[PDB]
Amino acid sequence: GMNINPYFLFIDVPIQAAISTTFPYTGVPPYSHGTGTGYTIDTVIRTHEYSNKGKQYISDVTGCTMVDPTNGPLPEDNEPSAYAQLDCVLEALDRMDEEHPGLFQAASQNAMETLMVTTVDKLTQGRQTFDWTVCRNQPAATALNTTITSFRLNDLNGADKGGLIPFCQDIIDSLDRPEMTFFSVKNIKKKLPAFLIKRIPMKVKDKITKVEYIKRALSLNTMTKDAERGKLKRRAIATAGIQIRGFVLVVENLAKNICENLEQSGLPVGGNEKKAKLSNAVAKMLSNCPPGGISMTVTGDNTKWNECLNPRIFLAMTERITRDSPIWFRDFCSIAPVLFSNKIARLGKGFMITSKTKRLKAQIPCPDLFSIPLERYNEETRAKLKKLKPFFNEEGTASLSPGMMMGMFNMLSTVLGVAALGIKNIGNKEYLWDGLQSSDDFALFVNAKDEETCMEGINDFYRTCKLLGINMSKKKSYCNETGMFEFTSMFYRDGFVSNFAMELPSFGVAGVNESADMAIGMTIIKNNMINNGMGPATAQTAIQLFIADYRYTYKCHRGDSKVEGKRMKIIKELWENTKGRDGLLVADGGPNIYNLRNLHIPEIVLKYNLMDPEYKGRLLHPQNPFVGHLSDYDAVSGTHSWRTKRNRSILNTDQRNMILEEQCYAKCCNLFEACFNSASYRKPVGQHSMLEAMAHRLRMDARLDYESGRMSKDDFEKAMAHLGEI
Amino acid sequence: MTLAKIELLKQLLRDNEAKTVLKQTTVDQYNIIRKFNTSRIEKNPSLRMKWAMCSNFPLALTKGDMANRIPLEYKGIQLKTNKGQMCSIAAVTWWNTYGPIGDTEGFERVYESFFLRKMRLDNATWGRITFGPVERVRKRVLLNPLTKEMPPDEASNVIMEILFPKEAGIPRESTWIHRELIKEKREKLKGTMITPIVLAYMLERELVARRRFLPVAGATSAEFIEMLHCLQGENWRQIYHPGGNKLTESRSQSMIVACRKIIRRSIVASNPLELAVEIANKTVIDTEPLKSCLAAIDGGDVACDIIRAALGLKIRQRQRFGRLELKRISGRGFKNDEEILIGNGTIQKIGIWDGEEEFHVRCGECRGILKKSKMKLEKLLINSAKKEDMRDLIILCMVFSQDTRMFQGVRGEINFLNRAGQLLSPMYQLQRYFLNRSNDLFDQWGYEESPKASELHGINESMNASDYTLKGVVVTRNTEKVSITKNLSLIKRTGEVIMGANDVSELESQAQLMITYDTPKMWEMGTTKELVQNTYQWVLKNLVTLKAQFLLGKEDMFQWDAFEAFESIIPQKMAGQYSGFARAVLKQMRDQEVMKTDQFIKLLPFCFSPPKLRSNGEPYQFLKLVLKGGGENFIEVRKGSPLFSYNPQTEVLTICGRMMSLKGKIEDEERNRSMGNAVLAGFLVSGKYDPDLGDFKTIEELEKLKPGEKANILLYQGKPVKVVK
Amino acid sequence: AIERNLARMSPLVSVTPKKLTWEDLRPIGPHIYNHELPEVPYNAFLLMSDELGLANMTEGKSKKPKTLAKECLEKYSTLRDQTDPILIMKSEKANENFLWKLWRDCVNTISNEEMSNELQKTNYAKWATGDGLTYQKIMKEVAIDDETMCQEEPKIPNKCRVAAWVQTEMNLLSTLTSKRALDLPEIGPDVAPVEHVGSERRKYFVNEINYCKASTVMMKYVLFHTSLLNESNASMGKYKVIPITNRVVNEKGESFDMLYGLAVKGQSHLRGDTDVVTVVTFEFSSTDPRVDSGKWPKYTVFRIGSLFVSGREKSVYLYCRVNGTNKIQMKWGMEARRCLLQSMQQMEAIVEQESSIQGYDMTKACFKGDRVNSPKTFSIGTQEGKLVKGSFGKALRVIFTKCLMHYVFGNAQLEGFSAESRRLLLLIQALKDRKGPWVFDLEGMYSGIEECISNNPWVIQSAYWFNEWLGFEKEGSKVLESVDE
RNA sequence: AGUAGUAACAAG
RNA sequence: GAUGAGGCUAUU
RNA sequence: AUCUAUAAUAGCCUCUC
Ligand SMILES: *O[C@H]1[C@@H](O)[C@H](n2cnc3c(N)ncnc32)O[C@@H]1COP(=O)(O)OP(=O)(O)OP(=O)(O)OC[C@H]1O[C@@H](n2c[n+](C)c3c(=O)[nH]c(N)nc32)[C@H](O)[C@@H]1O
Ligand SMILES: [Mg+2]
Ligand SMILES: [Mg+2]
Repeated sequence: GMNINPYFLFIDVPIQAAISTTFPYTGVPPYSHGTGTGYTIDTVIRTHEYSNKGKQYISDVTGCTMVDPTNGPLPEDNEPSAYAQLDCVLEALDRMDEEHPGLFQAASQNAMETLMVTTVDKLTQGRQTFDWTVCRNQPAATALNTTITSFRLNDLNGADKGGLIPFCQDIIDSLDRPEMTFFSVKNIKKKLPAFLIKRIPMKVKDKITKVEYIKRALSLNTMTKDAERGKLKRRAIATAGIQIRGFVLVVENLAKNICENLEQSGLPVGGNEKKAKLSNAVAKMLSNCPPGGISMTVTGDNTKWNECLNPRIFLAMTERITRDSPIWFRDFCSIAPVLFSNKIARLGKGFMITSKTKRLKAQIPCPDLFSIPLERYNEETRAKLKKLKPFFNEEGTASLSPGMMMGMFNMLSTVLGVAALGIKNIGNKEYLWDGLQSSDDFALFVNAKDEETCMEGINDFYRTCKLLGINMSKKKSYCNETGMFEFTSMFYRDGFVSNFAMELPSFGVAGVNESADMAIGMTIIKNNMINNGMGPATAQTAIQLFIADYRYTYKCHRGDSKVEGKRMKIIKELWENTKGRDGLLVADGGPNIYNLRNLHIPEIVLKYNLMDPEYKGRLLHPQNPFVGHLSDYDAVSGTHSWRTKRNRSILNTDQRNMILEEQCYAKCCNLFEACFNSASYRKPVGQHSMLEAMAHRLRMDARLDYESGRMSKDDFEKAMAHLGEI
Repeated sequence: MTLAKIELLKQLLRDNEAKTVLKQTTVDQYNIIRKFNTSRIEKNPSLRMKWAMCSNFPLALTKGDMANRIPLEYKGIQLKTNKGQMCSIAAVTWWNTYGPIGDTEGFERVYESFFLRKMRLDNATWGRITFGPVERVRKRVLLNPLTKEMPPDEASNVIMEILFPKEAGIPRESTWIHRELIKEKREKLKGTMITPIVLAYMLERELVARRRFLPVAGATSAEFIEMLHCLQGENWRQIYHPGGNKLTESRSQSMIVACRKIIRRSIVASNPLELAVEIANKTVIDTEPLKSCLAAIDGGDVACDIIRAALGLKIRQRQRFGRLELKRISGRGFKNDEEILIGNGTIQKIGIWDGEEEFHVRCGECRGILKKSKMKLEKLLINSAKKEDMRDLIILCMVFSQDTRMFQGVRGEINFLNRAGQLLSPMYQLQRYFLNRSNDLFDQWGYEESPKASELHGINESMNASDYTLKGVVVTRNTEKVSITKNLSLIKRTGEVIMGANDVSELESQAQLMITYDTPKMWEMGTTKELVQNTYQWVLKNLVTLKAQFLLGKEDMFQWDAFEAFESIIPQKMAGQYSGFARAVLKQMRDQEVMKTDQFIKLLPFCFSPPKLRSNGEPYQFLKLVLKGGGENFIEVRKGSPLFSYNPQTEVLTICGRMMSLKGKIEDEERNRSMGNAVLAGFLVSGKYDPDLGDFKTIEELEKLKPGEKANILLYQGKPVKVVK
Repeated sequence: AIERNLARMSPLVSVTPKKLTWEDLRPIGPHIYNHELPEVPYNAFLLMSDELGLANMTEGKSKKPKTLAKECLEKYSTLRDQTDPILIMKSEKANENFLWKLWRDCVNTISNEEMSNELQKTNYAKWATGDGLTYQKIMKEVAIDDETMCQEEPKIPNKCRVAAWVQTEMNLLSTLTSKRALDLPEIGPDVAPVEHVGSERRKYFVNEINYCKASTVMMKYVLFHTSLLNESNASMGKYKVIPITNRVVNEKGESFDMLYGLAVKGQSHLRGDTDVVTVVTFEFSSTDPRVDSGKWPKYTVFRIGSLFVSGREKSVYLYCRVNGTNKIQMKWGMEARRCLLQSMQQMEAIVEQESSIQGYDMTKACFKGDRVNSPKTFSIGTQEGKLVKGSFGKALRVIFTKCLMHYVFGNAQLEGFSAESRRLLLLIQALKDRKGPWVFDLEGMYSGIEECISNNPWVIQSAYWFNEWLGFEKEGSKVLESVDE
């Protein structure tokens, strides 16, 4: 019979025109299970393997094993190499400077000003951050507050000044304190029969030595990344502490300032702006091709990008860039690469050893990895531990002087890649190379007279990148005649083609609330129509599919439907009771009246006229209990803007003391906001205590109320007495 | 409730922990503890929502009288828990169906922007939908219309003044301009019981502007960006007429763009005046005829004046330079690109204007007469007016003149490109740069003795009249009739040409308002790629007839209206040489009986312009024919191109990314025909690539070859061949 | 400095450029052709082409899942009353007695007058749901001392060869049927002409997709995953019978409720997103498992009765299987309808292109043709080694089936294979366009491709299809090597 | 068992 | 147990 | 001529085997 071959579509359609069919994004993304210690150990082993020919020594500050591949022997083969040459990096930076006069100076000046006007609270904008006091992961704000309190314990009050510079000076000084006192979390275990173990955390003072604190401040907490497409094997990510994040900001700002003025940089531009810049660059390269010659595009990615880049090279880069800056700013910018040169990797949760016959399992933590004979580990884990032994610390961590653990200097790496792209020629050979860089991804455009000369130029670029510690991926890189290529997963074929598959995961219900999710879905459909080349029929089908998914997620099927459910009975009663049925929202069993032309109108506004007065009043009740109120202020949003009480109640854990601290902070902040109404809208400023500001504000309010007749004699006297007591 | 707050503060201070937090936490550090959270926020909220909606009571209730109104159960369904009260979505539905009826004034007030959006959509007209190529450019455009627009800092200051005047801080002078507005807002929100943050974000919606990089095609006004998803795609266009009112500036810009396009299309035609009139009479700016728009608006550019003369209107020799209104009096200028050294040391390509010009300059209330020469501001006579307006006009005049001092007066950072690499008008960038730092410009300009005449007095940099004044500026106490000729040149009664087609700028810009042409040949007003695709589609449609005429006829097939439109995107310098080359190639293909359909289709459009052969009588030889706009807009003679490519295996022609089939309109024997007979004029393939001749010859080497001599040619990589004249 | 360092750098450090030729492109994953390896077995969550749905005419009232199953079983009382099993096939580690007892318990619970779909935690139900199989967690010190506690050696997915059932599934799932399963809700009325064009195009597109078997399978998957997630959240510590149900509509407008089988949900205490709940599925089928036994190593099959569809009766078997799923899989199955979009947006785009070339909407011309344009056809497959053409709707159905299989058989192997084969596809496209592609390490790219081909049936079939299409492309290009030469 | 895949769940 | 950067989106 | 300016939270997409 006739057998269907989907690939035969490509016979009638070019691959780029049908690239969306090559992305299996309707399937479940891969997830990681159990421990990530194996991946972390693999990363450490590979990072040390790519630099094992460098200078090995013992750190005098922490006692760790340090490997320095910079200025090391040049590679003799095509394996990944971290032996970047300082002279070549400086030459590339000088070339970049002389192509762009004043770029380094302007970037340094801008970064200095931004740092000078930057506050400590900027460190609260991150995600899960390593907390050294508890040696765990906590929200960035929580970790920052804990660090500030611990510093206050150790006579370090720079954070009170408000600026980031005093706080970073405090971190530097804390690195020198012979002993560190802080608050940590200790668990009390109780036997609850079922027997189960109930954990009650509480705050207790704790003390560590200078060396332990230094190692903790340099530690990186490693975990496993989840929901990553296009990869067969899982990988490990890492997060740094407050000390490192305090200094990474300025280096990233400087690198961004540099990159934004480079025409070969794919960062920070993104989306439509990035597409426009890339198209302009490609057109310029096409027009610049010598007459009668050949232009070739190399689509390339860099292998072991993070493992091979060295923080010492980044320190040299920072020193070169901030040549004409004040000494203090140069030291500030140098701090972060110095910290990364002495980084320590935490190896994770450890491993699990099991008895199959006895049906038992146990988690060996990282400190106790070598407590059991290596024969009890499996083959790969045994080999990895054997190779890890030289770089292992008795406290369960590893020394990782070489490499960048995970994407902390994307902008600086992009600057280095663009500097590599800026050479454009070796030995006056008859070729010219340019291109585009975005972290480890690059597109190299080589113009020459024949294919052989273009290949020679590509080889020269490869060797030059090797000199800078950049290893082009010979397995995943390819080249062709200019006109077709791929960059950052964007496919150019005489123009950038639309990739609708990548947007599919965003077409579901967002998961905020009914009204917010409706708005988000409609706006997603609209933006995919605008940007990702989605047609009107596909857009209408997307509207229908979103409505179906929304009704099934929120159990708000049509009022006239016969679907069953607790909400559905009330939906049916509302449908029966309503005359202007078209004005009912989809969340209330009403019909969907969305089409292409009104994807940008909020649902309530769209149906406002059609609502019956009683239903409209009930839905848009100013005092409805489902939306949080201020305290009784009126809330204009409808009843469908509710919030789910996200109680992260970990099983067998009772936070009878940490929730107490959360509630104390919440009450203090709520009272402050009551005294200062603009605090939520605008960040309050002041180096004085909250108590003093609140007391002065209340005193002024009482005095002005008394003068205006708002407050009588007795109440004014009571207020004055209370304030004086405070 | 000050006393209640004091009592609450005292009760909180009773707690030791709260006391230490309040005493040790600074006002700056509040922003830290405001975010203090004990547990990481759950990830994957879509899965979390799908999971929680299957629970019993996933929603939190606000304790109060309203919450207690909700019954514990309703017809066998438990709406609320019997710590923190929680409810089910059934509770929300019950409230919506039987809950108390409240007032809806707050919602109507807060979301007035969305109601205006809905009204704009509703009071809108929809035109026809057309199917065809659409070239879209990614530009930074405003998303939603705003009656008043200010930068986020100014908007935040205004919002703080309106809603939180007490804790507003320094009265920044930048708020002065908006003071009146603030009062108005404080009038509307005097007795509003809505939470201040919601009102603040309403004000931000009404004031703060959201600008994003989006792909647009001929309509960039915020009223059109709202409907952008419906306006057009990559292969269709939808005519849309938004409701409400449109600004005069948008209409002026749109009519300038329309006139420029009309002139560009018309110049290449025979009798350009008649075609220009015909197109202008059928042009509509959004929903207004172009003629009415020209008559109403008092302004425009050279193209607008030319179109006015063609339509029988009166020319308005007016010009806008951002915040200047310049009316020509006498003199004619010519724009030439030149590399100018800026005071910062960076060289920039700028269009310098030569000649001597006299202008009536207006700015706000300040008026004056400007006498300008090439790269020098000769004189500027001004009358007493507001000081701020006077100095702003002075600096605008100085930057307009492109004087050497002004270029040398730059000391700082100036961005002539955006983050996307797109070019920004250097003149406007310099104007903006010098508007806010006029002190350096005045210092670099110089000073001289103030005039001592009866009515002439100078002004110093100190904002006041004084014995010292900057060079050129002197304070004082004190329509044309033309006929348009065939070539769209305006001449006075004396015959001197004041304007011409060559004076129209070549810049391609996106009209703020949608422009329509109520003619079947509207596609001839499109961009380069659209014109190329339409021309080649037309050639393919009539391919058999064109082939028949070519095989029988000689030159009549080279003249068509489609090729006339195609000629507008070929630069006039190379049009004749391209035509000669293409005609020679086609003639050699026909006469020698070695015909390739793909090359015939590729080269036929270029044979329209009158041929221009070399001084020796032979046509020019080319490797690629360049078209207007972008570096990717070219047609390769030998190999494929981004605009034109051919696949002989599948016999598929790719034009501007669109695939068409030549099956049937092709002879299989053409696959056995060589490409070398259809790439150079007067050259025919002689045999295999002979190494004795040596390396492949270039175009210049080919042109100097004598007749009858061979040469090695590389059609494309891996395919050499030898040709003879 | 750079020049000196490059001068003293060894020549062995090279990018080793190599011009790519058609001959250099060898078939990917040769091991899928050797017969030493077993053919990849069927491992999808539910039956797709072998599904048999018991149809009960409905009056448009969605009464209840348990009630729907009760009515369907009452209509087919002979199958419901079948108490003695006749074993046809048995899984290696399955207990056919326990599986049949669990099936009978499910039937009795569904057919009982009680309104609860709960099953008692009996010995056979406990075995089927894997009750009490988690290892006991002991302290670190005891485990360290205990020398018998060792790290478990990881289990790697095995290597399998091409199986014909994947091709059969692809052929069958892309065919048109007489039943419509999509329940797309309404939208607002059209006002703008673009909206009218979209509605007119949606007519054709949805008519084509809705009538294909893949649409019914997708709807069954979506509904079952929704019900399973709801039951898992609601009933964490209960065994629940979850009927596999769908709702179809005939061409005459009459609606039917289709019962494809019964599912037993084990204890659902899924704290993590990757926590596993066991589901025991008993699905009706007409396929005899003995026709090809290599497809059903994981299924215990009983012959439960017969049905009449024509003059000839067809046997009805019960495929029983122990399976598992997590919250992520359930959530992603609840939103499998997005497959539609991925198929539409592609084909839609093509139509739009034609419109731009013709100056008018070309949906009708592409699907069926008109006076000026003949119907658009795509290379759809092979018949005895010869390329075969098919209609626009056939290609749309094929792409929709491809997306549905991406969902059904999607895992890390498919992701890696898709990425690496996409790189190879770009190289092949460069070859087709005469852009003279060059490579540095082609064997490395091939090894990257083949590292992901272990046991995913879709990945193995994709490798086979890629090899066939690459051979066809080589044959086509052989004619392109003699142009102007 | 099964899911699944370099490590986990199959309740705590 | 779920990180860094960039872009876009919704809300306060 | 949008170059400037831009508080916080959350989501989606892109970027060691
Ligand atoms: O947005 C573009 C254009 O549409 C807009 N513009 C120009 N004129 C108007 C009016 N009248 N109303 C609304 N918008 C208007 O400004 C942008 C100009 O784009 P572009 O076409 O590139 O400008 P041009 O090529 O004309 O050169 P530019 O230096 O930008 O001048 C623009 C404007 O200023 C006049 N002008 C300046 N100078 C120094 C002039 C000069 O020395 N001699 C003459 N004859 N004109 C001078 C231009 O002529 C234009 O009027
Ligand atoms: Mg990469
Ligand atoms: Mg790449």
